[PDB]
Amino acid sequence: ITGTSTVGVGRGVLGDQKNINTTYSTYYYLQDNTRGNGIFTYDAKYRTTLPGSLWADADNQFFASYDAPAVDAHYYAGVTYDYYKNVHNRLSYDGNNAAIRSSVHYSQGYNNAFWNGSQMVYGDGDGQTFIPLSGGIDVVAHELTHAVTDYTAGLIYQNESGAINEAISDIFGTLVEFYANKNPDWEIGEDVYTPGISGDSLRSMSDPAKYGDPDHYSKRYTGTQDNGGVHINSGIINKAAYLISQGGTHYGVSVVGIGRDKLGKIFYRALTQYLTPTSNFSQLRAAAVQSATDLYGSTSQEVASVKQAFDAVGVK
Ligand SMILES: CC(C)C[C@H](NP(=O)(O)CNC(=O)OCc1ccccc1)C(=O)NCCCN
Ligand SMILES: [Ca+2]
Ligand SMILES: [Ca+2]
Ligand SMILES: [Ca+2]
Ligand SMILES: [Ca+2]
Ligand SMILES: [Zn+2]
Repeated sequence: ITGTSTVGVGRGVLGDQKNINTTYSTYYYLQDNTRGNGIFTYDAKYRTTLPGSLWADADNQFFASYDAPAVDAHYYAGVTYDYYKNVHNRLSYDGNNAAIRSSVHYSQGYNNAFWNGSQMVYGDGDGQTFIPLSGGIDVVAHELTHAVTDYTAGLIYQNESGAINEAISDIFGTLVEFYANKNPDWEIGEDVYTPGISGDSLRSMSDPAKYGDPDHYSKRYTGTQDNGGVHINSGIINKAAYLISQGGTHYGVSVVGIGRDKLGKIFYRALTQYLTPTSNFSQLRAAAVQSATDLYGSTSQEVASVKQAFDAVGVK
């Protein structure tokens, strides 16, 4: 909407106060004009028709329980925008400052979030398995990263290409979580998962097997559930990424860690310069090796560590 840029205040899903960029024109709207061609947050009103209505508020204060998922979807989309721009020189998901749109309060009891080809969508959860999913910065960044992937490598959402697609979203979701630097970890979704159980998460990148996901190619799933295991076999790549950054010895193979920033540079370059819609795990290894070679040199520790990490998870 046309209006003037304003700054509102509210509380997110976890009860934390934050400022949010809004737009005033009769109402205050969740429309942040400070980033690209805007970040826009919508109310889906417990229904499944998208996007719903651009979020309107009478007083620019967002402290109602119903407001909390919108506050966080809007704010964390801004953080994710900032990460891609400041760290990777990428302007929004399409590289040309496309408007970023999210809808919250999608459906009833909806234990998921997704990119629908055009926008992000967040359930409220059922209160037992999930609370409103925009409360997780790693979740928000996971969803926006699906848009980045779709505009770049275009990884098809099934089998190995789809597991790479998933891992890319978990990797950058985690790197955004570290960028914001509030309780960062290598776990996925911990801030919104199972409010009655402490210390768990939906997936672990440091130890995928903690939740039954493979940490070695010899343990890959090859059935048909979950689009051929896209959220399962992602553990193999998540583990490789974790090892590149943090190091370790895994199934007897030692990996020298090179840190998160270099992990992010290598995988961003692989995603945007070398991967294609049908890339498999072996082709990802080659893409990451070439990316590290471009950035750091063929004789570098960074290249050597990429090779050891993929060796450690059984990907040649
Ligand atoms: C990070 C977690 C919290 C959420 C994540 N959701 P996602 O991967 O983005 C689910 N996207 C998905 O299916 O895209 C396919 C698709 C394409 C076009 C239109 C619609 C959909 C996930 O890991 N879901 C697994 C189940 C959670 N109960
Ligand atoms: Ca209000
Ligand atoms: Ca965390
Ligand atoms: Ca996390
Ligand atoms: Ca929990
Ligand atoms: Zn995903």
